[PDB]
Amino acid sequence: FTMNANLYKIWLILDPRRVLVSIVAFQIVLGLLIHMIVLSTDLNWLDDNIPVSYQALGKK
Amino acid sequence: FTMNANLYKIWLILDPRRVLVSIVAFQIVLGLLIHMIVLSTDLNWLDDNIPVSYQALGKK
Amino acid sequence: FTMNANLYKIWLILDPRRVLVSIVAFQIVLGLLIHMIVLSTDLNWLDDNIPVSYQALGKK
Amino acid sequence: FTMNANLYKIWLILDPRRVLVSIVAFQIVLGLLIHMIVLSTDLNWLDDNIPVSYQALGKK
Amino acid sequence: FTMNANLYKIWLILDPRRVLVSIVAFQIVLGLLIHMIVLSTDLNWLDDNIPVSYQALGKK
Amino acid sequence: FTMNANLYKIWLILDPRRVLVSIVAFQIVLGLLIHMIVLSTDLNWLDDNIPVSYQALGKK
Amino acid sequence: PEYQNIFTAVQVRAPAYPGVPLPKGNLPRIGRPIFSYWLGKIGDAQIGPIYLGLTGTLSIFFGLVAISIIGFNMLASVHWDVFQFLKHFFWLGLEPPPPQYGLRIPPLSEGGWWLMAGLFLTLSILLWWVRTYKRAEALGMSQHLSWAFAAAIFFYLVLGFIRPVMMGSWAKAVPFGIFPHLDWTAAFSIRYGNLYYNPFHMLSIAFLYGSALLFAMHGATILSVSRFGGDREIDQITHRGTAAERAALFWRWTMGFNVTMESIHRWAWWCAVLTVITAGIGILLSGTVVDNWYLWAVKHGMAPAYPEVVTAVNPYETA
Amino acid sequence: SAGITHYIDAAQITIWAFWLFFFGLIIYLRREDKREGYPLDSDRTERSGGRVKVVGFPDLPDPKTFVLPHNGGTVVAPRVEAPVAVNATPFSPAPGSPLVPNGDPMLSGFGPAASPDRPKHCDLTFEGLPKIVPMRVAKEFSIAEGDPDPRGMTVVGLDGEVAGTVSDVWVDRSEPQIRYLEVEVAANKKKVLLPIGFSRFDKKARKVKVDAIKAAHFANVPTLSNPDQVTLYEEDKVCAYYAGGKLYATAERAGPLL
Amino acid sequence: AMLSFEKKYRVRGGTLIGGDLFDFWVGPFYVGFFGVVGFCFTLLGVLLIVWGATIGPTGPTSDLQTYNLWRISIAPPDLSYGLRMAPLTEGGLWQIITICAAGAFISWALREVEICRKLGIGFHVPFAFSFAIGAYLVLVFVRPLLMGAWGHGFPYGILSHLDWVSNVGYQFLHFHYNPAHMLAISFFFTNCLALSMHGSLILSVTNPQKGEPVKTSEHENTFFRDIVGYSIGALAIHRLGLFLALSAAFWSAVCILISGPFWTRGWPEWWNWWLELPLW
Amino acid sequence: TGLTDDEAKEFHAIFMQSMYAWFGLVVIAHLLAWLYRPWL
Amino acid sequence: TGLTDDEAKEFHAIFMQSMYAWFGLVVIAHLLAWLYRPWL
Amino acid sequence: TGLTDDEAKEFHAIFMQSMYAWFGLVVIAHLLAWLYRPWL
Amino acid sequence: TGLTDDEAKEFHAIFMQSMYAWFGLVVIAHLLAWLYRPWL
Ligand code: BCL
Ligand code: BCL
Ligand code: BCL
Ligand code: BCL
Ligand code: BCL
Ligand SMILES: CC[C@H]1c2cc3[nH]c4c(c3C)C(=O)[C@H](C(=O)OC)c4c3nc(cc4[nH]c(cc(n2)[C@@H]1C)c(C(C)=O)c4C)[C@@H](C)[C@@H]3CCC(=O)OC/C=C(\C)CCC[C@H](C)CCC[C@H](C)CCCC(C)C
Ligand SMILES: CC(C)=CCC/C(C)=C/CC/C(C)=C/CC/C(C)=C/CC/C(C)=C/CC/C(C)=C/CC/C(C)=C/CC/C(C)=C/CC1=C(C)C(=O)c2ccccc2C1=O
Ligand SMILES: COC(C)(C)C/C=C/C(C)=C/C=C/C(C)=C/C=C/C(C)=C/C=C/C=C(C)/C=C/C=C(C)/C=C/C=C(C)/C=C/CC(C)(C)OC
Ligand SMILES: COC(C)(C)C/C=C/C(C)=C/C=C/C(C)=C/C=C/C(C)=C/C=C/C=C(C)/C=C/C=C(C)/C=C/C=C(C)/C=C/CC(C)(C)OC
Ligand SMILES: COC(C)(C)C/C=C/C(C)=C/C=C/C(C)=C/C=C/C(C)=C/C=C/C=C(C)/C=C/C=C(C)/C=C/C=C(C)/C=C/CC(C)(C)OC
Ligand SMILES: COC(C)(C)C/C=C/C(C)=C/C=C/C(C)=C/C=C/C(C)=C/C=C\C=C(C)\C=C\C=C(C)\C=C\C=C(C)\C=C\CC(C)(C)OC
Ligand SMILES: [Ca+2]
Ligand SMILES: [Ca+2]
Ligand SMILES: [Ca+2]
Ligand SMILES: [Ca+2]
Ligand SMILES: [Ca+2]
Ligand SMILES: [Fe+3]
Repeated sequence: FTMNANLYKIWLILDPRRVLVSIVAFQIVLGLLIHMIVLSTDLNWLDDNIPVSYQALGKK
Repeated sequence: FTMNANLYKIWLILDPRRVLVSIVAFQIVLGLLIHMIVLSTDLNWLDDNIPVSYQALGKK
Repeated sequence: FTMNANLYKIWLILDPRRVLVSIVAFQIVLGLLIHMIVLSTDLNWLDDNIPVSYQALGKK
Repeated sequence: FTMNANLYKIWLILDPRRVLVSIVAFQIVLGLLIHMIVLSTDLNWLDDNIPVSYQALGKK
Repeated sequence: FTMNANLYKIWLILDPRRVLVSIVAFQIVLGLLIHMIVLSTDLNWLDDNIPVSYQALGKK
Repeated sequence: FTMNANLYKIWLILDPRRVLVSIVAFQIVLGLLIHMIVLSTDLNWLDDNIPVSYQALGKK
Repeated sequence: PEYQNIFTAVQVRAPAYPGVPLPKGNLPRIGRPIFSYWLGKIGDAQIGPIYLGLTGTLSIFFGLVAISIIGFNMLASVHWDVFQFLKHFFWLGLEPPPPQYGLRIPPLSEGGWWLMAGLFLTLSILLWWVRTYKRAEALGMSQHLSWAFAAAIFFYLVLGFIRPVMMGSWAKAVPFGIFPHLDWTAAFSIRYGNLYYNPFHMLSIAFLYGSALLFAMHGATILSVSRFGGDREIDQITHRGTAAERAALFWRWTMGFNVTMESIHRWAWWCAVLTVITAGIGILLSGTVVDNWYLWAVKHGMAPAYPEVVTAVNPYETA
Repeated sequence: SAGITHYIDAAQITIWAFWLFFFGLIIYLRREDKREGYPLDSDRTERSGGRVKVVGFPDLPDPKTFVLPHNGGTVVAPRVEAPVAVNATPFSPAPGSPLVPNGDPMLSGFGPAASPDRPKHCDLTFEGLPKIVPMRVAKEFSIAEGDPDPRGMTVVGLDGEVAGTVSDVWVDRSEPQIRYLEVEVAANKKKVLLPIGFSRFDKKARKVKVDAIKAAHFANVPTLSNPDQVTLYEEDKVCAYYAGGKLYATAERAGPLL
Repeated sequence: AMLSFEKKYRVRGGTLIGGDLFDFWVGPFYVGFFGVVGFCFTLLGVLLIVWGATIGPTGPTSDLQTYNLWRISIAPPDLSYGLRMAPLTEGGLWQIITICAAGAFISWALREVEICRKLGIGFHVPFAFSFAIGAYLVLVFVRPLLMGAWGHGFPYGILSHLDWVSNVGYQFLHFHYNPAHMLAISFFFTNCLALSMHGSLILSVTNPQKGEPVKTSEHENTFFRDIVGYSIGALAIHRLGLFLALSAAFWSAVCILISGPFWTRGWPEWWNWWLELPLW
Repeated sequence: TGLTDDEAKEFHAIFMQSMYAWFGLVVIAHLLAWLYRPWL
Repeated sequence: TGLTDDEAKEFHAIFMQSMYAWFGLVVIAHLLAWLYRPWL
Repeated sequence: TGLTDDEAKEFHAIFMQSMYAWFGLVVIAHLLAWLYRPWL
Repeated sequence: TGLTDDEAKEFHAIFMQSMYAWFGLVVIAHLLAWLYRPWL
C-alpha cells in the first residue's frame, strides 16, 4: 500500500488502450495454454477417474 | 534502495520506456521458462509424484 | 583505482548507449549460457542427488 | 610499448571506434569458443573426476 | 631486405586501409584454422595424451 | 628483370590494380587448396606416421 | 548491370527516411538507416529503421530462446567440440521426446529441451503474428499479411499441436535438425504409404508449383512492362495506366483471358496462402484419419495399374 | 472424381469440401478479373469457352470505391469508360485482322505508340509534392557515392548517330531511384524526358544508348507541360512514344525475319 | 471481341515467320506462324494421349486399359531401344507425343516472343518461360541422352508420373540429400514466401481500413521496415520474384541432371566430401 | 535522454519502489518454496 | 564520443563503482556456491 | 582517419597500455591454470 | 589502361622482379619438400 500512492502516474507514460487489449490477449493464450499443459499430462479430469461409467459403460 | 541515490542518473541517458518493456518481456519468458525447465526435471509436481496418483485412483 | 585514471576518456569515443545495451545482452545470455551448460553437466541440482528422490516415495 | 612508440601512426588509418568495439567482440566469442573447445575433450572438471560425487553417488 | 629497395611503391596502387583490415582477418582466420586442423589429427594435446589423465586417472 | 624489356606493354591493357589483387586471392587460395588436397591423401604428415604416436602411444 | 530492369545501373541517395508518422502509443522507430551500393544495385539501398515494441521485443527474445536451446544441444552432442560441430552441423539436431513419455513433460535429457525450445518457438511465431498485426493497423493497412502468415502458421502447428497431440505422442513431431528433419518428412511419407497418393499433398504441390509459376509470370511481366512504369502498381490499381494497359493484353492474347493489375495479386495470394492450407490439412488427415494413402487411393480406384514384369514372394504366408 | 462412388470415408469427405471452396474462389477471382476492360467491344470471334455465356462465367462485380489520398478525387471499379479512338484502318474487313497505323506510325499513337489518356494530373508523395521530379529540384538527391554520374553524358540513338546530351535526370522522392532523364535533343534543341526502361548505359563512353527510336525521332517526343514536374497523363504518353520505335523505328523490325 | 482498350493495340507487324499470312486474332488469342504450329501439335498429341487411354497398357480389350483420369498413363519405351524408336504401341506413342510437347512448349514461347514484339513490351515473360521449357528439355532429352535411353523419361500419367518420381528418387536412397535438389527446394519455398508477401501487401495498401485512402509507396517501404527492418523495393520484388521462380527451376534442372549422368552413388553419401575434409 | 534531472529523479524512486516490489514478491515466492520442498 | 572531457570523467567514475558492484556481488555469488557444491 | 598526429599518440598510448594489462592479467590466468591441471 | 607507354614500363619492372621473388620462394620449398618425402 506504500508505493500505491505513487504508481497512478504509470498512466502518463504507458498508453492505456494498448496495455489493455494487449493483456486481454496476454491472458487469453496463457490460460488457454494452462488447461492445455495440465490436461495433456498433469491430470485429465474428464477421462482419468470419474464418472467411471461414461466409458466403462460406454466403451462396452 | 540505498544505492538508489546515484543510480537515479540513468534516466537522463536511456529511454525509461525501453528498460521497462525489455524487462516486462524478459521476465515473461524467464518465468514461463523456469516453471518449465524445472517442472521438466527436479520435480514435475503436476503429475510425477505427490499427491495421490491421478493414475492409480484415477485410471482404475 | 589504478587504471581508472585515464580510462575515463574512453566514453569520449565510445557512446554509453552502446556499452550499456550490449553489456546487458552479453551478461544476460552469457549468464544463462552457464547455469545452462553447467546444468546439463554433472553438478546438476534439480534432479541429480538431493533432495533425495521423494517423487518415488510420495508418488506411489 | 617499447618499440610501439613509432606505431602511434596507426590511428589515422585504423579507425579507433571500429578497432576497439570489433576487437572487443572477437575476444568475447573466442573466450567462450576456447573454454568450449578445451571443455570438450582435454579435461572436463564439470564431468570428469571429483569433487563430483553428488552427481553419480547422489543419483543412484 | 635489399630486394625491397623499391618495394615502397606498393602503397601507391593498393589501398592501405584495405590491405590492412584484410590481412587483419586473413591471419586471424588462417590462424584459428590451423590450430583447428592440426589439433584435429596430428597432435590433439587436449584429449590425446598426458601430462595427466584427470579423466582416465580421475574419472575411473 | 630479363623479360622486362618486351613484355612491359602488358600493363597498358591489363589494369594494374585489378590483376594484382586478383592474383593475390588466387595463389593464397591455390596454396590453401593444395596443402589441403596433399595433406589429405599423399601423406597427412600431421596425422599419418612419425615422428611418433606421442599422442596415442605416449598417453595410454 | 544489364538493363532488362535487372540491376539498377545508377543509384542516388537522399536523407534517411525515418518511416511515416505512426499513431499514438506506437514507439518511435529505431536504428540509423544504412546505405549499401551493392545491395542497392539489386533494389533499395537504404536500411532500417526498425520497429520494436512490446510484442516485438517479447518475440525477438522469445524465439531467440528456442534457437539457443537447439544450437546448444547440437553443440552438446558434439561434446562441445565446435570442430566436429561445424562438421556435423547438418546432421546435428535436437531430437524430440521418446515415445516413452507420450505428452508428459520429459527430463531435459530425454526430449525435454526439445519441448521447451518448442513452446518457445511456437509462441515466438504466434506472438510474431500479432507483431505483424500491430504493424498493419498502425499504418491503416489491412491484414492480408496476417491472414497469410496465419495460414502458414496453421500448417506449422499441424506438425505439433493439432496432429501429434491428436495422436497422443510427442514422437510424431518434427525434430530441430537441418538433416534429421529431412528424414522426418522422409519417414512420415514412408510411414503413411506414400504422400504421392495423398490427395491434399497433391493439391498443395499444385500451389508450390503454381506459386512459382505465377511470380515467374508476374514478376516478369511487371518488368517487361517496367518501361511503361509497370512497377508502380499502386497508382496503377487506382487509375489504370498504359503499363497495365498492355500488360494484360499480352496474357489475354496468349492464354485467352486475363485479370487486372490488382486482381492478379489476389490470385497470387490465394495461390500461395492456399498452399499451406492444403498443407496442414494433408498432414492433419495423415496419421489420424488415414494410415496408408496408397491403398486409400486404390480404394477409390485412384492408384494406376501396371503390368507385372517383376514380383516377389512372401515368406510370411508361406512359412 | 469417378462418376460412380462405392467408397466412403473422412479423407474424401474433406476433399470435395475443398473443390467446392475452390470452384468458388476461382469465380471470386474471375469477377475481380473484370474490374478493368469488360464489357468487350465486338464479336470478331464469338467468346470461346466450354460454356459460351453473355459476358463470361461470372456476372460483373459491384463498383468498388477508391479514396485517393489528400487533395485527390475518387475512383470506381469497375467503371463505365467512354469509347476510345483508333488512328488506324483495318488491314482487312475480316474480324480479328490488325489495324494499320495512318501516317508516320512512329507518332500515329497506335499500338506500340498508343497510350491511354491517363489523368492529366501528377502523382505525388505522402505529403503532397510531385512524386517524380528533376534533380534540378531534388536538392537532397545525389549520385550514389561511386556510381558514375549521368548528368553530362551524350544520349546516342538507334542508328547510332547522337541525338542529344543529358542535361539532368528525374529522381523519385517516394521511392529513391532514377526514373527519367531530362534529355536535351539536338535537332529541336527542346527538352524531352527519357525513361529508365529504355535508357541503357555505357559508362565507358559516357553515353545513354537507346534502341527504341532513332536519334532523329528524339526530336518530336511528347513534350511536357511543366518542366518542374511530369504529369501522369504525359508521363504515360511519354515512354509510350519510345515503344513505337520498338516496332516502327525501322521497317525491318515490323518486317518478318524469315 | 476486344477489351475496352484492345482495339488501339492490335497493330500489324512484329512477326518472326510468315506473319502477314497468319497475322490476325482468333477471339482473344493470336495466331501468326507459331500460332498454327502449336495447334498442329496440340490435337496431334492431345488425341494421341487419349488414344493411349483408349488402347491401354496391353490392349483396348484388356482389363488394365482404363479411362480413370487418375489411372491413365502413357509410359515410355524400355531402356533397350535406348535412342531408337520403339513400336508406337510399346513406347512409340510416348516418344512421338513427347516430340509434340516440345513443338507445343517451344512454339508457345516463340509465339509469345513476337506477341511481345507487337506490344513493344519486354521479352521477360518468354525468356522466363524458357527455363520451364528448358527444365522439360532436361527431364526428357538432356538426362535421357546422357543416360542413353529415351526410356529414362517420365510417364505421362496424372498419377503415373509420380511413381517415376518416387523410384528415380529412391534410386539414390534418401533423395532429400541432393545438393542441387535442396537448394532448388529452398527457392520454391522462398518464392511462395515472396508471393504470400507481395500479393498481400498490394491488397493491403490499395484496400486499407474502412474510411481510409489508398496508401502510397511511402508506406510499403516503412511497413516491412518496421517488422524486419529493410524493404527490397517496388520493382525489386518483381525482380526478386522472377529470380526465385527461375532460380527454383534452374537449380532444379541441375538437381535431376546431376542425378545419374553425373552421379550414380547415393546422394546422402555425396556430402561425404565435406566430412573427409582434412579439418576434422 | 529527452528529459531533465527533475522528471527523471522522480521516475527513479517511483519505479524503484515497484522494482524491489519484485525482489520482494519473488523472494516470498522462493522463501516459501524452499520451505515446501528444499532443493539444491 | 558526443561529449567533452568534463561529462566524460564523471560517467567513468560512477560507471566503475557500478562495475565493482557486479564483480563483488558475483564473486560473493561464486564463493557461496563454491562452499556448497565444489566444482573442479 | 579523421584524427591528427597530436591525439594520434594520445589514443595510441592509452589503448596500448590497457592491452598489456590484460596480457598480464591472462598470462597470469594461464599461470594458475598450469598450476592446477598441467596440460599439453 | 589509364596510362601510357613510358609509365607502363616502370611498373612492369618492379612487378616482374618481385615476382621471381615468389618462384624463388616456391621452388626452395618445393625442393626442401622434395628433400623430405620426395613425392611421386
Ligand atoms: C579450463 C580450465 C579452467 C579455466 C581456465 C581459464 C583460462 C586459462 C582463462 C579463463 C578465462 C575466463 N574464464 Mg575460465 N576456466 C574454468 C572455468 C570457468 C567457468 C566455469 C563455469 O566453470 C566460467 C564461467 C569461466 C569464465 C571465464 C571468463 C570470466 C574469462 C573470459 C573473459 C573474456 O572472455 O574476455 C573477453 C574480452 C573482452 C570483452 C574485451 C577485452 C578486455 C579489455 C582489456 C577490457 C575492455 C576495455 C573496453 C574497451 C573499455 C570499456 C569497458 C566495458 C566494455 C564497457 N571459466 C576452468 C576451471 N578461464 C580467461 C581469463 O580469465 O582472462 C582474464 C583465460 O585466459
Ligand atoms: C606438403 C609437405 C610440406 C609442405 C610443402 C609446401 C610446398 C611444396 C609449398 C608450401 C607452401 C606453403 N606452406 Mg607448406 N608444407 C607443409 C606443411 C605446412 C603447414 C602445416 C601446418 O603443416 C602450413 C601452415 C604450411 C604453410 C604454407 C604456406 C606458408 C605456404 C603457402 C603460402 C601461400 O599460399 O601464399 C599465397 C599467396 C599470396 C597471398 C600472394 C602471392 C605472393 C606475392 C609474390 C607477394 C604479395 C605481393 C603484394 C602485391 C604486395 C603487398 C604486400 C602485402 C600483401 C600487403 N605448410 C608440409 C611440411 N608448403 C608454398 C610456399 O611456401 O612457397 C614458397 C609451397 O610452394
Ligand atoms: C516436376 C517434377 C515432375 C513432376 C512432379 C509432380 C508432383 C510431385 C506433383 C505433380 C502434379 C501435377 N503435375 Mg507433374 N511433374 C512433372 C512434369 C509435369 C508436366 C510436364 C509437361 O512436364 C506436366 C504437364 C505436369 C502436370 C501436372 C499436373 C497434372 C499436376 C498439377 C501440378 C500443378 O498444379 O502445377 C501448377 C500449375 C497449375 C495448376 C496450372 C496448369 C496445370 C494443369 C492443371 C495440369 C494439366 C495437365 C494435363 C492433365 C495434361 C494433358 C492435357 C490435355 C490437353 C488434356 N507435370 C515432372 C516430371 N507433378 C501434382 C499432382 O497432383 O499430380 C497428380 C503433384 O503433386
Ligand atoms: C522419392 C522421391 C524424392 C524426390 C525425387 C525427385 C525426382 C526423381 C525428381 C524430383 C524433382 C523435383 N523435386 Mg523432388 N523428391 C522428393 C521430395 C521433394 C520435396 C519434399 C518436400 O519432400 C520437394 C519440395 C521436392 C521438390 C522438387 C522440385 C525442385 C523438382 C521439380 C522441379 C521443377 O521445377 O520442374 C519444373 C517443371 C517442368 C520440367 C515441366 C515443364 C512445364 C511445361 C513446359 C508446361 C506444361 C503445360 C501443359 C501441357 C498445359 C496444361 C494446361 C491444360 C491444357 C489445361 N522434392 C523425394 C525425396 N524429385 C525433379 C527435378 O529435379 O526436375 C529438375 C525430378 O526429376
Ligand atoms: C517451481 C516450483 C513451484 C513454483 C514456484 C514459483 C516461484 C519461485 C515463482 C513462481 C511464480 C509464478 N508462478 Mg509458480 N510455482 C509452481 C507451480 C505453478 C503453477 C502450476 C500450475 O503448477 C502455476 C500456474 C504457477 C504460476 C505462477 C505465476 C503466477 C508466477 C509467474 C510470475 C512471472 O514471472 O511474471 C512475469 C513478469 C511480468 C509480466 C512483469 C513483472 C511484474 C511487474 C513488477 C509489474 C508490471 C508493472 C507495469 C510496468 C505496470 C502496468 C501494469 C499492467 C501491465 C497494466 N506456478 C511450483 C509448485 N512460482 C513467480 C511469482 O509469481 O512471484 C510472485 C516466482 O517468483
Ligand atoms: C521457371 C519457370 C516457371 C514457370 C514459368 C512460366 N510458365 C509459363 C509461362 C512462364 C513464364 C508462360 O508464359 C506460360 C503461360 O501460362 O502463358 C500464358 C506458362 C505455362 N506454364 C504451364 C505449366 C506449368 N509450369 C510449371 C512450372 C513453371 N512455370 C516454373 C515455376 C509447371 C510445374 C510442373 O510445376 C507446370 C505444370 C502452362 C499452364 C503454361 C504453358 C502452356 C503451353 O504453352 O502449352 C502448350 C501446349 C499445349 C496446350 C498442348 C499440349 C499437348 C501436347 C501435344 C502433348 C504433351 C504431353 C505432356 C508432356 C504430358 C503431360 C502429362 C502430365 C499430366 C503427367
Ligand atoms: C468429363 C467431362 C464431363 C468433361 C467435360 C469436358 C467439356 C465440357 C469440355 C468443353 C470445354 C473446353 C474444351 C474447354 C477448353 C478450355 C481451354 C482449352 C483453355 C486453354 C487455355 C489454357 C491452357 C489456359 C492455362 C491457364 C493457366 C493454367 C494459367 C496458370 C497461371 C494462372 C493461375 C493464371 C490465372 C490468373 C491470370 C490470368 C494470370 C495471368 C496474368 C499475370 C501472370 C500477370 O502478371 C498480369 C499482370 C497485369 C495484368 C494481368 C495479368 C495476368 O492476367
Ligand atoms: C604519421 O603517419 C600517419 C599517422 C599520418 C598515418 C598512418 C599510419 C599507419 C597506416 C600505420 C600502419 C602500420 C601497419 C599497417 C603495420 C602492419 C603490419 C602488417 C599488416 C603485416 C602483415 C603481414 C602478413 C603476411 C606476411 C601474411 C602472409 C601469409 C601467408 C604466406 C599465408 C599462407 C597460408 C597458407 C598456405 C594456408 C594454408 C591453410 C592450410 C594449412 C589449412 O592448408 C592445408
Ligand atoms: C513527472 O513524471 C514523473 C517523473 C513523476 C514519473 C512518474 C513515473 C511513474 C508512475 C513511473 C513508474 C515506473 C515504474 C512503476 C517502474 C517499475 C519498474 C520495475 C518494477 C522494475 C523492475 C525491475 C526488475 C529487474 C530489472 C529485475 C531484473 C532481474 C534480472 C536481471 C534477473 C536475471 C535472471 C537471470 C539471469 C535468470 C537466469 C535463469 C537461468 C539461471 C535458468 O538461466 C540459465
Ligand atoms: C580527447 O581524446 C581522448 C583522450 C578521449 C582520446 C581517447 C582515447 C581512448 C579512449 C583510448 C583507449 C584505447 C584503448 C582502451 C585501447 C584498447 C586496446 C585493447 C583492449 C586491445 C585488446 C586486445 C586483445 C587482443 C589483441 C587479443 C588478441 C588475440 C589474438 C590476435 C588471438 C589470436 C588467436 C588465434 C589465432 C587463436 C586460434 C585458436 C585455435 C587456432 C586453436 O582455434 C582452433
Ligand atoms: C550455441 O548456440 C549459439 C549460442 C552459438 C547459437 C547458435 C544456434 C544455432 C546454430 C542454432 C541452429 C538451429 C537450427 C539449425 C535449427 C533447425 C531447425 C529445424 C531444421 C527445424 C525443422 C522443423 C521444425 C518443426 C516442424 C518444429 C515444430 C515444433 C512444434 C510443432 C512445437 C510445438 C510445441 C508445442 C505444441 C508446445 C506446447 C506446450 C506444452 C508442451 C506445455 O503443451 C502441453
Ligand atoms: Ca540436487
Ligand atoms: Ca572435476
Ligand atoms: Ca595431451
Ligand atoms: Ca530422426
Ligand atoms: Ca605415388
Ligand atoms: Fe506485383
